[PDB]
Amino acid sequence: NPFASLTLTTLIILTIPIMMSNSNIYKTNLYPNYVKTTVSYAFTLSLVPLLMFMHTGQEMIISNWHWMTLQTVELSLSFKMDYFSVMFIPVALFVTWSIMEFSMWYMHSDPFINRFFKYLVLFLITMMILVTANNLFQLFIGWEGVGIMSFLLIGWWHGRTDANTAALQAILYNRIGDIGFVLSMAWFLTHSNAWDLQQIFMLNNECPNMPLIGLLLAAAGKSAQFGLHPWLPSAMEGPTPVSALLHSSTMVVAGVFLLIRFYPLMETNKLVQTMTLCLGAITTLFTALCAITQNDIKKIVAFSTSSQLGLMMVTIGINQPHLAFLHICMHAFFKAMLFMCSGSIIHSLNDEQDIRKMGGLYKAMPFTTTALIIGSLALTGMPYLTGFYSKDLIIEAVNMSYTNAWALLMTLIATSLTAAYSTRIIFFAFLGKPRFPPLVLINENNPLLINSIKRLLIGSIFAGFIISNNIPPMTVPNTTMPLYMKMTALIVTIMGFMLALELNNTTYYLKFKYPSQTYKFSNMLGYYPSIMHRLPTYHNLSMSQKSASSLLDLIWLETILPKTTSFIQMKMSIMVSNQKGLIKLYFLSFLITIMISMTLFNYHE
Amino acid sequence: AYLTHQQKVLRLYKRALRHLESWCVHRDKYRYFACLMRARFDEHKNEKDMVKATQLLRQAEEEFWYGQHPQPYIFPESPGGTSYERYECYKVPEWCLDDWHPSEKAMYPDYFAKREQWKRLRRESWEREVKQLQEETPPGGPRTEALPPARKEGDLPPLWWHIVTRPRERPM
Amino acid sequence: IRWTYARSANIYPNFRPTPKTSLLGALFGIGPLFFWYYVFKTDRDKKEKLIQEGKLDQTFNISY
Amino acid sequence: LKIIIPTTMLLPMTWMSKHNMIWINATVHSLLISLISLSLLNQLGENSLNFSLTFFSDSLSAPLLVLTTWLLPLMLMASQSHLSKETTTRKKLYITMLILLQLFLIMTFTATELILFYILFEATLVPTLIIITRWGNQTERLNAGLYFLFYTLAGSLPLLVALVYIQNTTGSLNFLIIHYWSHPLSNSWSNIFMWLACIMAFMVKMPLYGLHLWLPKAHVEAPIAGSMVLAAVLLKLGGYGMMRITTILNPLTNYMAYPFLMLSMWGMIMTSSICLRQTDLKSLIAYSSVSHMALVIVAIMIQTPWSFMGATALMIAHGLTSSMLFCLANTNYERVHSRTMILARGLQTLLPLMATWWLMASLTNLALPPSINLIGELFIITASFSWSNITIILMGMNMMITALYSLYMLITTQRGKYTHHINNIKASFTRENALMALHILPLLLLTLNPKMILGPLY
Amino acid sequence: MNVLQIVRDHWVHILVPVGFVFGCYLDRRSDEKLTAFRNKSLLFKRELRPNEEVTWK
Amino acid sequence: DSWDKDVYPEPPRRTPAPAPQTSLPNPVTYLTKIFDLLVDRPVTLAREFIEQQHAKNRYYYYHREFRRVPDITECEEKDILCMFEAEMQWRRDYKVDQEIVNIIQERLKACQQREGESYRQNCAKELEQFTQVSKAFQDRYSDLGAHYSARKCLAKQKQRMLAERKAAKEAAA
Amino acid sequence: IRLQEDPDPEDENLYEKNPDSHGYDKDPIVDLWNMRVVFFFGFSIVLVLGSTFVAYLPDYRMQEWARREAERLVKYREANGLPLMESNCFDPNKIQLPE
Ligand SMILES: CCCCCCCCCCCCCCCCCC(=O)OC[C@H](COP(=O)(O)OCCN)OC(=O)CCCCCCCCCCCCCCCCC
Repeated sequence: NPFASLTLTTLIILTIPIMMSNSNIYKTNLYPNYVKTTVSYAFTLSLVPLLMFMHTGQEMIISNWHWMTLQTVELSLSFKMDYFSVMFIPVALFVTWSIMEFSMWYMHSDPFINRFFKYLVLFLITMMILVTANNLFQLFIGWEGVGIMSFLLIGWWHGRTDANTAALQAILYNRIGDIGFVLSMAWFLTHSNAWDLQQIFMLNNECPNMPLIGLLLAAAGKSAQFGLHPWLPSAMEGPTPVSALLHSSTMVVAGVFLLIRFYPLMETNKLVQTMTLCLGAITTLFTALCAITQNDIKKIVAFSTSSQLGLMMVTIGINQPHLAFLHICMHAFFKAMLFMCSGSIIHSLNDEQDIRKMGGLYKAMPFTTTALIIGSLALTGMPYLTGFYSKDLIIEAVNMSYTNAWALLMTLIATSLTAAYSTRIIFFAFLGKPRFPPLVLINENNPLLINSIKRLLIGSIFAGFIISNNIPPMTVPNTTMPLYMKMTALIVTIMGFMLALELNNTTYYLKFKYPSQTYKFSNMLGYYPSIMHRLPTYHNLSMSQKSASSLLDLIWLETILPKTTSFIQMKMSIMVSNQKGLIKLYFLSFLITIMISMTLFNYHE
Repeated sequence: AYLTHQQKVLRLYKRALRHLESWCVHRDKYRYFACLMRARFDEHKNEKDMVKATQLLRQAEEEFWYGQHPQPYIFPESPGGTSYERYECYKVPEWCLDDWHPSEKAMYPDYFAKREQWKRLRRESWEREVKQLQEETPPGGPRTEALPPARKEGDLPPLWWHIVTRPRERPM
Repeated sequence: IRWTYARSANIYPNFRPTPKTSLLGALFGIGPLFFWYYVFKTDRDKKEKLIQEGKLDQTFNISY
Repeated sequence: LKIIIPTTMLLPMTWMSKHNMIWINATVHSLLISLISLSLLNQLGENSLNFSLTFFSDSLSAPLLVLTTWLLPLMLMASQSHLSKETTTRKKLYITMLILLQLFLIMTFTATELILFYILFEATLVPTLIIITRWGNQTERLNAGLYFLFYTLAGSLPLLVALVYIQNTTGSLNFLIIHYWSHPLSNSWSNIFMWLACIMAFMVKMPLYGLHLWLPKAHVEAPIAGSMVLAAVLLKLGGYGMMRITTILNPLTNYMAYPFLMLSMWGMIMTSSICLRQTDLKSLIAYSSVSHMALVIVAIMIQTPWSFMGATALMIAHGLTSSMLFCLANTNYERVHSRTMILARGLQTLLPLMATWWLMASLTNLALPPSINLIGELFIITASFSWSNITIILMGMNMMITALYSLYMLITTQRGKYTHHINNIKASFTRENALMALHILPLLLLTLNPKMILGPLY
Repeated sequence: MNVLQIVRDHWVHILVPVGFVFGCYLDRRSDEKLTAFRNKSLLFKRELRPNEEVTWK
Repeated sequence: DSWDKDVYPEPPRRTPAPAPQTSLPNPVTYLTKIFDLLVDRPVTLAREFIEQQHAKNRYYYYHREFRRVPDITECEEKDILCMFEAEMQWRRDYKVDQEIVNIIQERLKACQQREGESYRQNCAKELEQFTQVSKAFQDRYSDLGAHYSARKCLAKQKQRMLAERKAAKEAAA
Repeated sequence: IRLQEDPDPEDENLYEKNPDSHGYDKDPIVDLWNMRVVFFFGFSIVLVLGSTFVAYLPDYRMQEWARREAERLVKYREANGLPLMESNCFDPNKIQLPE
């Protein structure tokens, strides 16, 4: 009985700050603190549904208000309380509340801080009704509200045209993904004759070829997988809290959240899983490959996010939906720390964000030092931490299954690279010598930072256990396996630590570095942004003018029908009016008209 | 107008070792290869022959394009930096001020009173500076974008308002 | 102002019906229209052929 | 019937009123007549609302008239930017044309006879070319009138010959009578041309890829009042016609639809792609209107229940937003005295509220959920997908471009860095901001219960 | 305030409201001419109550 | 209750007895009791105040029954008079049948979630009911197009009868 | 002279006479009244009271009527065991089967 009311309030009470903002009663200053309290109180409100869940396990559907009685179709406002929904809510509110604390630290000179916090809340609503959506239309409501707000959020400072370019690029790649979303809606409404998710599961589409690939394409959009990946690394162009919240822990994982919510239908078709293993594999290799040799402080970790996304959707690839949801909570915990920690050192280091000028901050900023090391260790899978309970359990699961041959080697090799850039980011940014500008203004003693990092810090240390034990067993436990690949989830990260450490040390060895061809490949993001953002965009839009606008509309279409008939009347209307005026010529013509009438054509005859 | 033989090598050096800093990262590593870059730069100082000197430009640039960092390092405030034209969101031109409502300009009376005086200086010095300009322009307009200074006392340097009243680099 | 005229109004005053414009106009004009005609008609007759003896499944396809 | 007499009654209203009260008196009574019009969505079930021998209403017309009756106040305050300096008689005659325009559109939708519909359908032209040519701004507004009218009559006139032919054959063309006394259309060669004549008239006032040269040649140069009314309701006159005339054009519609819906299908990607490469701001909405208008061409052609609902939903929603982007075009054009896109940039740092209206306008035209643009467009996709599975790759690829040019205008005009030499933009009056508000609020607050908008098939 | 003036200025807004009441009259004036099947539809054949005399007007 | 538990049937609900074997206090028991004794009671007092006020005056509404009229089949050809009434009943039946499939869908909608992980078994009968409802609905109004009518539905009805009778005749031999 | 022509007048921005202008006309008091009248006869009545006019509209295409006389019709059938909706809308016994 309580379950319906408490979770619904967690949605409703999240929107009052938006309406108060429109009321303009807030006299600035207090508004960001007012927003934080609402989100924090939303989190505390969101607990008691979660503690309810493990006690019994009840999962409800809260279809409340009827929208369309569209013949046999019954569109209504429907929220599905399920394990994926009721558990992701406090995790989502936890990260967004702590970073709401962080946003005041970083942006204190921003004159539009109130608009920023309002934007953060408005996204939270659009994501909230996405994660808890029972009918597909509400999923699109979240699917599109979140994408639009990215365009507003990472395009915060309109300012530099590169920010708008990232805004146009991010929405365009997201625009490509939802083409499959619309395809799935058309297929479900036509064949399954419904849009609510649970009815589609009931009707048992045992051969859902077209809807599933469209759903896979939709996930490829928001999760920034191959084809549609480069919008994630370019999304760093906005404020770091935007990049720390939206597309590091919350938005990008929402694409993966679509496939898991459709898992009861997905596993029926064996073929649809082969590209999920295919897509997630190569994405992990490529995104980690770029992160190895990148330099921007946010580029390294942003690529790590996409590499993580490829890893977790590989799991739902090999019949591991719930384990993907297990990763959805751990990854949102420590990855926010890594971005928030980078945001902290950016602000202290006179907004400098290139590892070549970091270094020596291990002792200058110890609190951020401790957070990143144990944050990265969770990211690398330190046993009995938040990361290990998901990542290494996943590796133990994927390698032991009927899957594509090499497809188990990215998640093996990428994990080695996953640990590799973690060592590089630790070595360059914090270890080494202090290569930063001589004037030191660094400081992290503000309590707003210390509490913000600490809130997820005990999370990034102790969450792993407090989700692993309480949740009911919903996957088959891997019990008997060989020793080598059961430990390989931990071994692989060891040479990831080892080889990268030696390679990072090569910078200490005093000898010039030759530019390798493979190094050049990794520095340009693997050449994808250089080409795909130059050739296809130029050719299609050049056609929009040379062929589309100038050739057809302005020339051809307007010269075929209208101007031809205009000229046809024009061409010989001249001598229709141009007559010499001689009575001879007029009356001679009257002669011919007489003869043609009664002799040649002979109307009489 | 001209990037003569002097500046070309000066710019070439600037982009050369800045890329080297992007390569060596570590200060001790950078300093060794910087002085080698410097020592190898002036080992052929006495190269009176300009044809060889222009030739020495050729082996300076083509391997610079090969040797440049594929991820070149740029400071935030300079072209390509992470903070270029970041604060244009806040830089509003000065002319928007007079549109403020009587309540809005009574909000800050002293600044508007001083702003009015600033408007005065432009008004009765404009005709002086354009006249000063005209009598010193060469025939067929100016042959160089550089502006002449204030010839005599009192008159402000010609065409001065916007370059002086330019919005601050850190407006907020 | 010159750029606006050149890209908006001047195209036809200086247009010439040279042969090249005809192939470009035909290829980018009725070309794709007939190409989509081949694709769409083929599926439509194929779909109509399949349903008329009932191979296509419409057990729950009612919301047409 | 209770709408028409007050609508005519505004004719003495504006023509007599005091020199300075003509706009005040006209604005209020246009606002009050939205009352009696608002009682037209008030509707029975499947049976249409027939309240007179010659006038009738249904769930397809009902959204249309309440759009037009609502619309006229929008062009009233819209014209209160550049009609101030004109003489009183010219100012009064501008209202005369707008009020005369209302009297026509308010009567075509209620017409229960095909010819009476057609008589008033093409009668709306006469008020238009007065607006475009007399009160136009640029030079080629003269060529605008010829392009607009000649395109319309070249298709409308064969429809008149078709209508009287149906009059002689079956006996009557009352919209109910033809529905109840339906007759399948044989595949005879003569019926093909009769079908083509019946449809072509509504096609030309439904910008099709090739029959759309008057779309950029009329909307761009028309006055602000004429621009929205020509784009919000006038384009919909064919939309009402095709939804009604298709009742007597079956089964010939399905076989004959391939040359037409496909041309709309391919051109709707092309026309949207045109907006990606544009130099004139007002040309964006004109071409964007063509792509959006051509979307419902497919919907009506399929004659699918879902398609008709989506067509009506997009029909009104597109008209509301396309009018809005024309208001935002006017304010920027008035301040800068030019229609070039790239001239006025970085306007958001000067007019923050106007940027928000620009944001809402382009984002609604983007057709996000739950906005009426999306639900109208989504219903078309589902109906088209049922007709053919490949339809998603085309009409979906339109949504590709649709999001692009919608944000392109927002970025290059509002976002970015302001151009320094423009010293003309003042703070926006309460007029345009209220004008934008009166455009955006009815669209948003209709989203909660849009079942007045889906149509009779709902 | 000079009732004759205030009416010479504000009497204009009379003939649009009466235009509305003019319309509903001819709306209502048109109905009774159109009625030819009062209680004659087979789907509504309600017996005419003794107190009343007309099904609808 | 307000509805009927035969057209909106609800399977009987079985909830286990709370048997906390552990000694540490159960938190969930605490949240419900504070919830019930701090929020559930005040809204109940507000509701009972509403109900007694709603019982002060009692206005009623009733059901609009429509008597049967001849359909378009027995309707005379070209006879507009009875055609309008025949068309009216046909579309009103369309609305009724549209609600019938809505009721089955809602029954089907509730069944799957209520059965949860075992939705394949205790909802098979619900799936069968939806299958024949959907199949018969396609035999009824479907594919007629945007301008559907009683005559067009009768046309499809005749088309099925000619096809099925001919097929049965040749198959029987 | 080429052609005797008045120069193009400048844009008389409405704020310069009255900074409290409303962009509706030149006269101040009518400008104030113009804002009041369109805001009141607009936003107030047609937008709010117009909303509840059609939001609280009576049963639209008798939607409630259709739902509530659907449970009774379905209840009749399965009680006697015959299907809750037939596959033949019009009755099949009386329809004339051609030849
Ligand atoms: C039902 C009958 C309706 C018609 C008769 C009654 C009309 C009045 C209705 C109530 C109005 C309440 C508010 C009145 C404010 C009056 C302010 C005023 O006197 O303004 C006058 C002025 C024009 O100049 P002047 O008249 O010379 O006065 C100033 C001299 N220095 O400045 C001005 O701005 C002139 C006035 C502008 C217009 C004001 C609104 C007129 C219309 C009001 C009714 C609209 C609705 C009608 C239908 C209602 C029922 C549906």
